[PDB]
Amino acid sequence: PSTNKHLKNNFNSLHNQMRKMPVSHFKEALDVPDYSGMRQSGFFAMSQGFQLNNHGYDVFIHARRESPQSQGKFAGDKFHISVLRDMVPQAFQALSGLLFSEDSPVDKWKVTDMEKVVQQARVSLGAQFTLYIKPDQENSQYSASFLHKTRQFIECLESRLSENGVISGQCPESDVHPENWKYLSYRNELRSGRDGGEMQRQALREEPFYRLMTE
Repeated sequence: PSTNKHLKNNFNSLHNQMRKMPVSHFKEALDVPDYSGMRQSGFFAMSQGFQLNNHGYDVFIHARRESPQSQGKFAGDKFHISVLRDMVPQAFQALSGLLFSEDSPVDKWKVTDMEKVVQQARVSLGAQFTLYIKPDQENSQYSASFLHKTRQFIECLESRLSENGVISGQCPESDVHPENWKYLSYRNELRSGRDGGEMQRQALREEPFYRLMTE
């Protein structure tokens, strides 16, 4: 059973299992680079077990856990965080403790390097952070506990940004999000494109992963 099919077949059950779990705690990493430090990554740097680099092919600074915590194969689920462009450094500082946390469910993420930007309004005026999520089990299926941890993490990011006074940016038309998410948005890259549209958004709202994160 594919990752997506497994979620679809067990939706209500997973949904009910998640509802009984306790608050997820994320120990915040203190010795972490600030936005400027991230840009200093170059060809290689390490921090809190995350390999860092910003050497060149794209407009982002990359972060990947050396010892991954999710053993399944990537199934396309990813999030974006949109804030005012000039607030990216502040937003990064507000979220670094969580992004580098030894308890974070995100093994891989990226943030736009504002100095490398050309005319990519999509990831500069919005969607400046990208979070990759992958099934935790070796069999590539999501466990209810991991889904809960992931939803709790995303809600933690939302709380942290609001608590720091960050203002939302331009949400990518390729993504979908409930009214209560002011900065976060979602899309599955295996079943959607970076080019938004009402058709795509209506299709994304039925993704079982998205439904488990919002309903």
